[PDB]
Amino acid sequence: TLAELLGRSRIAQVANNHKPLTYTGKKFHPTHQIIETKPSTLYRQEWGLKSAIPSKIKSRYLVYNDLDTLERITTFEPRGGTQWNRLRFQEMGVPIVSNIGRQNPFFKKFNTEIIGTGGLSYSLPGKLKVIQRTVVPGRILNLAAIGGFVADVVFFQSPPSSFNSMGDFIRMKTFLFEILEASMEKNGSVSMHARLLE
Amino acid sequence: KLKRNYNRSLLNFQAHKKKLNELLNLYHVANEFIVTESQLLKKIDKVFNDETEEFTDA
Amino acid sequence: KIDQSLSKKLPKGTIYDPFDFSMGRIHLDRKYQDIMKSGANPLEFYARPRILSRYVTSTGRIQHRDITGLSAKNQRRLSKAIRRCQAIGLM
Amino acid sequence: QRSLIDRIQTRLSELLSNDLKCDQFLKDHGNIKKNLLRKHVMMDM
Amino acid sequence: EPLVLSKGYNIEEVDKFLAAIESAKRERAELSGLNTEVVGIEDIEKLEDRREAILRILSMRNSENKNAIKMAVELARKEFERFPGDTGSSEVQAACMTVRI
Amino acid sequence: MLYELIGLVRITNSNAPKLEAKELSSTIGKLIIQNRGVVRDIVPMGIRYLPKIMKKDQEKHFRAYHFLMLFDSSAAVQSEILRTLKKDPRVIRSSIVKVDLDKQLDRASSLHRSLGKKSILELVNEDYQSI
Amino acid sequence: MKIQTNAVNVLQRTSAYLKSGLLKETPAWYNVVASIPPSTKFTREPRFKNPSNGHIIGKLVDVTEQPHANNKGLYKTRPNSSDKRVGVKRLYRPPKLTYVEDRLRSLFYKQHPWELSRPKILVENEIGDENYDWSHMLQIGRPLDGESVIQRTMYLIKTKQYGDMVEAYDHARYEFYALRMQEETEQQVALEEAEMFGSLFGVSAIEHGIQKEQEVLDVWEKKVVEETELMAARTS
Amino acid sequence: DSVMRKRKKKMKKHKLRKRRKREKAERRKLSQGR
RNA sequence: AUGACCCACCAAU
RNA sequence: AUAAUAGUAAAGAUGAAAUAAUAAUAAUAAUUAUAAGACUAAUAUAUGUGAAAAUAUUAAUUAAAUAUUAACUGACAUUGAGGGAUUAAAACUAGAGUAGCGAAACGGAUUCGAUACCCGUGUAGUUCUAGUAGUAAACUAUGAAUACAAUUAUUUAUAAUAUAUAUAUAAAUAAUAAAUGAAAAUGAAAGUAUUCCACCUGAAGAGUACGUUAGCAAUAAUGAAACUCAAAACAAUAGACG
Repeated sequence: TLAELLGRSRIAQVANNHKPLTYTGKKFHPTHQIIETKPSTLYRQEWGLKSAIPSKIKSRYLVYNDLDTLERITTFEPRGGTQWNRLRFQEMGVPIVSNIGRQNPFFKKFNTEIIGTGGLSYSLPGKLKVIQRTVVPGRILNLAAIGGFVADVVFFQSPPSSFNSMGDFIRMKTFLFEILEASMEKNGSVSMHARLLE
Repeated sequence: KLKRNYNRSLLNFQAHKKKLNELLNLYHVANEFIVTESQLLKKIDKVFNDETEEFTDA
Repeated sequence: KIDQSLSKKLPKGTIYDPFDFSMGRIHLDRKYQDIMKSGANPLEFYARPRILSRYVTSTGRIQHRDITGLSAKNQRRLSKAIRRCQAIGLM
Repeated sequence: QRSLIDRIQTRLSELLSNDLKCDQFLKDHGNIKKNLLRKHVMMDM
Repeated sequence: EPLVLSKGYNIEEVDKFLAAIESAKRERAELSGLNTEVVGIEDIEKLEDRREAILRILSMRNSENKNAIKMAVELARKEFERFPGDTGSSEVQAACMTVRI
Repeated sequence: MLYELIGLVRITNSNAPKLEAKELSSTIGKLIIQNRGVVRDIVPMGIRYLPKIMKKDQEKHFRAYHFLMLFDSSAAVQSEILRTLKKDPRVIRSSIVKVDLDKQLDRASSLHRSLGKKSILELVNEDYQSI
Repeated sequence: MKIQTNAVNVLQRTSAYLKSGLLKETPAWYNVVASIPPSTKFTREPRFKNPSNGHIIGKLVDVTEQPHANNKGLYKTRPNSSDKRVGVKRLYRPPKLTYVEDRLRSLFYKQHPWELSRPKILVENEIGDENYDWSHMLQIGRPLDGESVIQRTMYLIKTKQYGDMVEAYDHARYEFYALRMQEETEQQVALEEAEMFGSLFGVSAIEHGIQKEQEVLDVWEKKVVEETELMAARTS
Repeated sequence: DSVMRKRKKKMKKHKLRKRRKREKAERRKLSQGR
């Protein structure tokens, strides 16, 4: 049926969300679903949205909130790229305690609160990749953004010269960190610890 | 006609019972005091004599 | 050492991006930068001159619904409470 | 009073399903004959 | 008249409803494992006033003319009605407009 | 009906700050009572320097002892209370505002109503706990 | 614009010219638009039932069709305001295509925001050849997504393998987790194994994460070279 | 036309001046015992 | 073509 | 305005200047302090509320005004000649008041002249109280009522939902479709229709004269004719002009 067809439509497979496309608010979990397009459609300038995406866009990944709007345009930001952060979590290979997983590994009528890893992890907590993890390089904020995830830098002794070496480019400089671990506060926020090798 | 009468009856009924409930919800218990010369002395003399409530907060 | 207006300091909690680490981003943010607002009869605070002291240009002046942005009813009752508080000794 | 509506309505209404059981009923007492249902049904109570 | 009140509060119902409390208070204690002491009179003095205030706080002499009218329209409707309830009869409507007039 | 009097009384006793305030609180009260009407809740608001120097009887009171009395009386008694107040040299800046109880049989003092509360019977079980 | 006439009336128009002399040879197309006459009615035809929620559009609850005093303990007998407010525009008004599955979609994506972050094939391929046995939360062609979980809960509520919608979805929610859990291990295995079997990698997720980031730093560093300094002269 | 309406203004003002002159004749010997 | 005439300027938000 | 105070020579106003009871009587400015009046910032959109006048400093009393159900009434209405009621600003008659404002007045400017614009005093009045009067571009230049007609966005009222959501209703406001229209444009009316009342029939003369009623009065309503023209009016367009 017309509806049956729409009830399975990829357009509807994507849920609605009017969360701002700027969200200046501190961000922990993603706001919208990125729409992936095969390079073919990109040259064909086809993205499956109500209106074709402008050739100015050269990405294959975009995020949309309004198929189309009064302004006679589709409200989309071609900067949908979470595909990188989450993958880097896999590049980082570290599991989350996830409080206590009674019965079900994530445990929990509706699991709105304590949703779980939040699709940030679907691997057995313990594994041997741990072999001291894989000292993943991170960008020290002062805290160190490792694979798009800030982790508080820890060290045997405070090395001021290391910070002085990068001067004000501490974030610009990237140092390998043996991630101690990460955790998902019920607000879906990951808190982790770094190992400044200095 | 019968259902109409019931509709009018239950309405009047609901209002009066609430009236009664609220009347024995406070008039039954409202300080059980202010209304007499003696009591006023008690409350007023049990106000600034020990506690005082102002904003300013915490 | 460096000036503030040139260095985002995303908290660790968030998700930093390659662009996110840019000046463009800083400018971007700037561009896109309340129990009364919650829904409590703002007039009931006809006295408590403390609560009303808030939505006030600090010059005995209430604010146009461009700042306060409280509900028409909430703002008008808040304004009435302020005016009533002027009558009620305190403020 | 509300009780009346119960049984009163309940059987005339119940008669919805009984164009056969009413047969038992129609007799005891004795279209607008459907209206004849409420007729004597009402009297019972 | 003296002792009149608002929202259907006839003084009697008050006397009888207020009274309910008397029965309840004492009977609440008859059972359980707590004995009877000061409740011999439950401050006749205190209960006497409690009701009293209720009366001042529900006395038309201390309410609003609107409320006295709310009582009146009724009185009239009930003196001019065609049957218990009718409130649309021309005389009922007339009588009602009369009180206000 | 239920009225309220957020009046600001003056003070002169370097010592007792709530001298006059309490003495007036008695006055008003004595009269709210001898006249068919129920006093309800009194909520001493203590002292708060007045935002401006409120000159009363050429005394330029820079501060006053705010206080509140929730009362109930006929218009007249309520009106009359106004007269008493302004005309009481002690009080400095009075005020009686109404508290219609058409919906809630018992209304609390404005303050608690902004504290989240709403009724004395409520505000009483609010403390009832104990026994 | 306004329902025009000189648009779907060309044959009528040409015919006249063709019968008089303004034209000598008929416009070739003449026959085609005769064989296939143009739909001329432009009526705002009415609707009677919602194509989706199966609701009906066109009924009134005559009071007799009711007898239970409303929850508001009250036997209503006289028709109510809205119940007499001629609602004809409603029939023409297109109804909303409400779907409980859409709520489940949002619910799952809210509980699993990373699923939204996960690339989805919104581009629909020949939807015709898509008959999918959904007793399993996996299908050939269709990839893994929260949408699969939704189409899955349907069996558990249609076939009724489980009970209500909430319980049904969860049964598949754990079904999904497993597929995702196994995939996570599979993902690492490729590398670990390939990593321990003659494999060289030009750039990894950490590498794009650093190169692009360091690239950005090029701009910021140069930028503050003007901003901070310009202020010294702007204030000295 | 506003200009046409303004002309009324000039005419009413002119008549007002005449009225002032007529006012002298009014309340005089003509409107009393005659 | 009709067709001898045209007359006013004062200084700021 | 008025003393108190200390302070010194200008003040103040304007395009620029003059003056006045400005200031060597010590001013203005300052800071205190008395008194007298009018008014009511923000909020504040006149959103709204009122029949229209009108109307946002606070409270008190009184009164009207909401939606939705429910009970009733049982066409009881649509609105209306005449009548009645209310009716801005000015004006008026009494009584109090009178700070500021400001007709009149008088003075100083400017100007060719300036009984103006500008500036200084500043009286009737603007305030209240009781009146009187009954007119305004009293204009949305749009009489009231009912049934109906295509969309969108915002207010927003309000029910509902499994409040915080996305929905159903109304209400208003803003863009329009159609339709109407001399066009400008009107847009749920200036559309489609029905009902009732008011009013118009070229321009001048004229809302004049006269008569009559009403008013303390100014005036208000009512409201002709002769004489004289082929004129007179409105929306759209070019163009010249500022």
